[PDB]
Amino acid sequence: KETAAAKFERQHMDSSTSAASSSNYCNQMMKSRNLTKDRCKPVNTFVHESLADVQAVCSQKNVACKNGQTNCYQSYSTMSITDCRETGSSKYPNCAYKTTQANKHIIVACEGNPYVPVHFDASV
Repeated sequence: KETAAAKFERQHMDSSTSAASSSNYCNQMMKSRNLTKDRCKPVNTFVHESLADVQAVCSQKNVACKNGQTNCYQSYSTMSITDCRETGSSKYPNCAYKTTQANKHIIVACEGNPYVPVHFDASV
């Protein structure tokens, strides 16, 4: 099956753009990344950085994840991110999202060898 690392890339990485450029970004990306196939995923974050810079976070500041696990890491720098959140008009299969662009630190959970991001925990 798809690996956890690959799933993180598909769900969260967008190195092809520096920022969301229109209100439609989330609608397009949630659909194109297959995140709305079975249900409307309610929230998701895309990161507009190189993959290597995001993978490097696994070597940065160790912190507790929101659920208490201790394999989370916070980026030293802020990163360009886009938050996608379902709107009130969203109704499967026509899932609809609000796009918000921001520059925040990211918190990811890492696993494996090589030790890589597998879960997006939070932005702060």
